[PDB]
Amino acid sequence: DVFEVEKILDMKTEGGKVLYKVRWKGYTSDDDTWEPEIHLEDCKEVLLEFRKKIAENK
Amino acid sequence: KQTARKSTGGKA
Repeated sequence: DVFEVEKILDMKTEGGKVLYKVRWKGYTSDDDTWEPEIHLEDCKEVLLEFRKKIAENK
Repeated sequence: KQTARKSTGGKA
């Protein structure tokens, strides 16, 4: 079942696939999960915010 | 609002 995403915290690759670390709205870091990029079609804006942030810091 | 499936399983 589906939940609200507060933000994207980080990203990584494993096994040739990209995953993103999600802060779930209304929960704390103890509940943070890694999610396959495929699960995140409805997280356009939070993904972009994250990507821009990473780009800013380089 | 931003939404997604939460993974409750994973590597064992």
